[PDB]
Amino acid sequence: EIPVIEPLFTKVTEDIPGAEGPVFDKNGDFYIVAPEVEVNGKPAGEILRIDLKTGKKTVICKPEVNGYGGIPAGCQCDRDANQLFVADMRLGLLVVQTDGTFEEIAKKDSEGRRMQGCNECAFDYEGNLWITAPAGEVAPADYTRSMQEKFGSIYCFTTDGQMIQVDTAFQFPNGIAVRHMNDGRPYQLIVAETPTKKLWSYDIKGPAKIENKKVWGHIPGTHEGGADGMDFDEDNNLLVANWGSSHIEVFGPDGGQPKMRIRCPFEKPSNLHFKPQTKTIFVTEHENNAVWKFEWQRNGKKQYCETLKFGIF
Ligand SMILES: [Ca+2]
Ligand SMILES: [Ca+2]
Repeated sequence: EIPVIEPLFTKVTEDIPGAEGPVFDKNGDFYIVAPEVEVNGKPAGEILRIDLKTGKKTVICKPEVNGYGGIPAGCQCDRDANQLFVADMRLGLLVVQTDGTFEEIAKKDSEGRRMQGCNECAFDYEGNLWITAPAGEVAPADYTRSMQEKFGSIYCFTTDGQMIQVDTAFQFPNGIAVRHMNDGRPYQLIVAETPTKKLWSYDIKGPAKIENKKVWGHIPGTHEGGADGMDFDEDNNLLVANWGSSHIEVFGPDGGQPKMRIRCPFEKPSNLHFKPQTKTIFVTEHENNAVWKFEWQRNGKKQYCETLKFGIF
């Protein structure tokens, strides 16, 4: 039987519709996105900064392009500039400044196709951004999602600014993570396909170059939902939020079946993020639409924004 641990969870903040994309910037500030905020039945998603002391929220950005509101769902902090890359289910990929100003990255990919709505993104150490796109075409196109049909795609936004679709035909690709070698070279891309209860992997051969698609891991449960967000700890164990299972699964470097499970005091864990240089993990969940934190067994794997461009070692 898979061992299960029940760490102490401390509530940080609440009342954040669809609480997602937890992220820390280069200054140590904490942000979260609220993709499910609606005004008059239309999308009006928000990007928020949270004060870790009081738990008070501040809306820094409410993305909108030509009257079309966004559904921000995933975040990554850049390294060479303190700015956030945000995956939006309606607007695609956005780059957001801490002052609240934002820019739409692309309306079409490298092959001239309309961009699809995105949900999550992950930087590899070379600066390439891997993105999951479970939604259909971005606004003004009618909103649709690949929960039932297989039209979700995977993109790679390269360092030289190219938006390349690297694969498609996924039934709601969601969480994504990059496994790196000890020397820092990116070598494995892990992608969650939510409803199918599978984690897929690819070997990374270079920027926007992936091959050897394989079923990497299996998510437990027959409940509606599945793997949502994920991140690696310093030993390369992959922690995966299993939405609807009340647990966060822990996979070893080689995948397969979970080697441990973390029971949460809520049914819908969605995403998570480690606070830099600590064992503290912040988790967002959709039962109470809140953010919690708990202590893991070790520090998290450094995010791209924590690495040095001009380092020696
Ligand atoms: Ca997600
Ligand atoms: Ca994360």
